[PDB]
Amino acid sequence: NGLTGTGVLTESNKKFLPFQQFGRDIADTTDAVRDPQTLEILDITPCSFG
Amino acid sequence: QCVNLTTRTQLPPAYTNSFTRGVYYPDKVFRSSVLHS
Amino acid sequence: YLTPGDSSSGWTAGAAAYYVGYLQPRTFLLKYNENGTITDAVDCALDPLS
Ligand SMILES: *[C@@H]1O[C@H](CO)[C@@H](O[C@@H]2O[C@H](CO)[C@@H](O)[C@H](O)[C@H]2NC(C)=O)[C@H](O)[C@H]1NC(C)=O
Ligand SMILES: *[C@@H]1O[C@H](CO)[C@@H](O[C@@H]2O[C@H](CO)[C@@H](O)[C@H](O)[C@H]2NC(C)=O)[C@H](O)[C@H]1NC(C)=O
Ligand SMILES: *[C@@H]1O[C@H](CO)[C@@H](O)[C@H](O)[C@H]1NC(C)=O
Ligand SMILES: *[C@@H]1O[C@H](CO)[C@@H](O)[C@H](O)[C@H]1NC(C)=O
Repeated sequence: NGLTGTGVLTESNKKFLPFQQFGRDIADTTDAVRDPQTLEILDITPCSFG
Repeated sequence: QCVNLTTRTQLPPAYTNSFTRGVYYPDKVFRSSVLHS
Repeated sequence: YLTPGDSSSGWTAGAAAYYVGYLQPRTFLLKYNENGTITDAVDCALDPLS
């Protein structure tokens, strides 16, 4: 939906209210998103680690 | 069709306490397990 | 049929109550549980304890 980024997308267990599209963590980065065509929630995890 | 009603008794106003009422979601972002200021 | 009046004295009220309060600009501390619901809040200007 215009929000760009990089990472790994995985199936999620969070459950958004109908007026919500993005989810943010404590550092205010987007870590969850609702897919605009299948209406399923996805988690976004960074790629570099270790 | 517009009337001025009657048969109404007089009384002073009444007040009450709001016990931590009236909070709303301030954005449309999802947050979980957090304390947000 | 129990409200004779004419049209300005023949009416019964019913039963309801409503309460009115006014908002002001405050700082609150909201608590989101794991499901994403706000379950508690702290009014940061009510007392020194808060
Ligand atoms: C968006 O369009 C896609 C197709 O372009 C729709 O996907 C269909 O979804 C139904 C589920 O009810 C499937 O049975 C179809 O096979 C899907 N089609 C394809 C081509 O995969 C999708 O439903 C549309 N969005 C909405 C909200 O209806
Ligand atoms: C209901 O009561 C009000 C008074 O509380 C009446 O008001 C006046 O209305 C005339 C026009 O008709 C104005 O020129 C006056 O200036 C108003 N005075 C005040 C104090 O409001 C009103 O006419 C009444 N209406 C009915 C249907 O009874
Ligand atoms: C609310 O304000 C009015 C103003 O006079 C006062 O009389 C009343 O006691 C107040 N109520 C409370 C619960 O403080
Ligand atoms: C949400 O959390 C409540 C307890 O705070 C729990 O009872 C409920 O099952 C949870 N909802 C689910 C199952 O996602």
